[PDB]
Amino acid sequence: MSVLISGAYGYIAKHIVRVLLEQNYKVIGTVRSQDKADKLLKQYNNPNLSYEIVPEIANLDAFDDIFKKHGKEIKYVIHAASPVNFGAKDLEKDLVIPAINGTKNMFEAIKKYAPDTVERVVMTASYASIMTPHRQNDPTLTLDEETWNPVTEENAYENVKTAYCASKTFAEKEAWKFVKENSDAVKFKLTTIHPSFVFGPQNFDEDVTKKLNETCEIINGLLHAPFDTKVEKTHFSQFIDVRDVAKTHVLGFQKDELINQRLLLCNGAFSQQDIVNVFNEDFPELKGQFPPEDKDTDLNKGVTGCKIDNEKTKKLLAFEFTPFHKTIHDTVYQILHKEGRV
Ligand SMILES: NC(=O)c1ccc[n+]([C@@H]2O[C@H](COP(=O)([O-])OP(=O)(O)OC[C@H]3O[C@@H](n4cnc5c(N)ncnc54)[C@H](OP(=O)(O)O)[C@@H]3O)[C@@H](O)[C@H]2O)c1
Repeated sequence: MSVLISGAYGYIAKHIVRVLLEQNYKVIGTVRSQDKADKLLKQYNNPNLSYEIVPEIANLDAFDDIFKKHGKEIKYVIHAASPVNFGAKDLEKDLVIPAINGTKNMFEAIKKYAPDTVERVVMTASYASIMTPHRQNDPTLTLDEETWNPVTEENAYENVKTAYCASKTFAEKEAWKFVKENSDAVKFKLTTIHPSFVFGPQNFDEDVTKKLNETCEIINGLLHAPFDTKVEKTHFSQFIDVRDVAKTHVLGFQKDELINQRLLLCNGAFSQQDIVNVFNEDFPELKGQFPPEDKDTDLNKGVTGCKIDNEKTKKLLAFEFTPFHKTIHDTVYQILHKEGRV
């Protein structure tokens, strides 16, 4: 009854671990270095948490050692290890190759040393593998759990955005491809999770550094921005609270009803200005120390870009997602409070 979570130092994966432990599960995280396999254990301070070193997921057979060792004992797997880099220079090396090869390694590992044992896999695909990047501002497009990013190998490296989305997309295709080809040879049942822009507070207060993980850095940067910086008030994308994501991943391997599902996690359209208004609304005493409040935003006009039909998702999961106002507030409070401003 053990749970392997890959990429366990991750913003999201650290909430997943929190939840796994809350429910008294034996967790095996994977991390890049020993440096980090130490930092985490001290934070969690839990006898059920163990770690295995996987420095590079793209490398040959990257997960085979974990399954020689802990082979008999891993029943559920949460593959959450994929690169997230918005400034990546080597697009194939930095994004696509690890996304794909990391996933083939994880899966081919489960084929080789634990075909019969591993009951469930929960993969962290993305809103990126469902949306059409360049058509986010097109309200005639509706996205649901059967929608795919039509990006092809040939036009995927247009820029860094189209690259990291393609990476999530192609990795996913490989997963499903795998499942269909080997459904007779391996027992596990795949479930993929598709979060949009994940915001929310860092699982540990100490992890509030000068520069956060990629998506929360959006908020962090804005909060420390000089007063008269230009803030984009046009619609940007969808969000979903990290806490909602965590819960969802664990449910992923628990509930029978979530087998073979693509779970689409959005809960609100937002702009940069819409985030900045939460600064000014919830912490009025700090007016002047970040950009100002402006209501005329695409959100308040009623402009939300493309439509999200995630009703099947919401029904299946059962729980209510966290409102934007809460998610931004909690993210912000944690930082300002760590800094001693409130
Ligand atoms: N952030 C979001 O809003 C968002 C939205 C949709 C989906 N996701 C997905 O959620 C998962 C976690 O993302 P995150 O937002 O938590 O970012 P994150 O903090 O970078 O989490 C990713 C973790 O995986 C590790 N990692 C990356 N590449 C690796 C490699 N080649 N080998 C071994 N470990 C590697 C990272 O370690 P290093 O930092 O040491 O590289 C990090 O600890 C990813 O699968 C991502 O695609 C995230």
